[PDB]
Amino acid sequence: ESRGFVENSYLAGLTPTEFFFHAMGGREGLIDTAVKTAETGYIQRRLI
Amino acid sequence: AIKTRIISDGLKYSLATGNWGDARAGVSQVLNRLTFASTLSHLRRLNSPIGRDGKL
Amino acid sequence: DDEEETYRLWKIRKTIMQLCHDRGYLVTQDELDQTLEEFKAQFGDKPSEGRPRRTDLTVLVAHNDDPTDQMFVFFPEEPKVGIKTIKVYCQRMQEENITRALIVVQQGMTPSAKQSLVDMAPKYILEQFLQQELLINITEHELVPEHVVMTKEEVTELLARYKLRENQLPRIQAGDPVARYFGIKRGQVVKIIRPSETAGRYITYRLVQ
DNA sequence: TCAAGCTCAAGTACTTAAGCCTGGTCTATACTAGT
DNA sequence: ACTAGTATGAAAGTACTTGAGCTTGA
Repeated sequence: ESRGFVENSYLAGLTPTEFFFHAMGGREGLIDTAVKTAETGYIQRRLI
Repeated sequence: AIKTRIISDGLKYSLATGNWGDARAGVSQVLNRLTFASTLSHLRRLNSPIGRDGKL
Repeated sequence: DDEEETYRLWKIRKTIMQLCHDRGYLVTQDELDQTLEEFKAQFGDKPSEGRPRRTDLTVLVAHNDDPTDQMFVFFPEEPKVGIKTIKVYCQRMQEENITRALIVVQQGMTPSAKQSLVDMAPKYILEQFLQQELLINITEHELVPEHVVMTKEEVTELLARYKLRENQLPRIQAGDPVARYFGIKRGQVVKIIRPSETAGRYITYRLVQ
């Protein structure tokens, strides 16, 4: 529980430390999605 | 001797435009008045000075 | 070490025999793949100031047809070869009537001698190879497909069938290690047979530039 | 033994960083003749 | 004075050039 394992489910809901660690993982996913776009488009442009 | 435009027009320019100088930009934004939630969320907003489009 | 040196000299000997056979020369069948122990018996198991020293195993081979031309292979004693060392080999070649030769350098050539090798190219052709190039026959590697040098008649047949010019073929470097292996000059089309997972076999062609 | 030439390595400088679209706000200042 | 016109931290990589060192020749 200290290091980010969430033992609750979305039906029960998360405790605030698990909420914040879950928000960290989600922020990592959104950072991936927002940074991926320009580099992939530039690779497509160079290839074409 | 004391001309008033250099001390008032400069404040008015840096608040009206947001170009923070005569440097960086986007410091004074126009307030977002679509929702009272948007108005509150625009008054409680922090900007990291790190520039955009960074791969890190 | 001394066993490591006779192993290294035997592998260079093996790769030069396979290089001469793939280039189209008279290579004797037992010489083309001899045992390390056979090399140690024939030459003497002590490269450290002994019987299988350099210049003992300078391999002279002729061509499989037109047996006049030969590229009697050179092995310098010194690591770093120079001009006053290769002019002795030039003396040994001008004593003969044959124009191709291969030297197997240990360390890198002095670049003045690199320019010097080009400075007799219409007269008599000299290729050079480092020790690390000849500890592995790179044509045996699985990434390297079957390169075959084409005759000039087959090049005319190729360009006349596909109605294209030598400017239009996909090309290959002259300092390409497989091109250096076959010793092809500029303007000499190389057919390349490789297995394709969508047609079975694919023959491409590489003119040399 | 010295000088010259050639090659290699290191340092510095130059070019690019998604696609389309919708809104808004704002646009010089200092001076010096020239009355 | 004064007024309007006039005048000016948290890029990365590749390629080219310069300098230094080593080898050869005289």
